[PDB]
Amino acid sequence: LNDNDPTFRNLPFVAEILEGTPAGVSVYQVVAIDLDEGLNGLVSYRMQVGMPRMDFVINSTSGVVTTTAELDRERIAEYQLRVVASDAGTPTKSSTSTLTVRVLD
Ligand SMILES: [Ca+2]
Repeated sequence: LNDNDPTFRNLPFVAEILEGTPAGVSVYQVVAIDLDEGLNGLVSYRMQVGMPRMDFVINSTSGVVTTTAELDRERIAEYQLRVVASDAGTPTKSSTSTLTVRVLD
């Protein structure tokens, strides 16, 4: 059955990114691994907050994180992006860790 929750290999992480970094920049690629077999160890990625106006998206397959707007320290200085890594197990197992982004002046 579904023994193992996915385990993050590269979260938590604090990224510093220069303000003026435009929309459409892939800033990171999250990796979580699941020891379980087949469907029980196929990992998918989402943000914890379903909020549709975030300045970052994560691709559910690749775990690639991309800007959706120009970063501006005067607008948001720090993002704590909670990433959920889930397996496709019949009971779904998941882990959450934070990609923190600090916008440098
Ligand atoms: Ca699993």
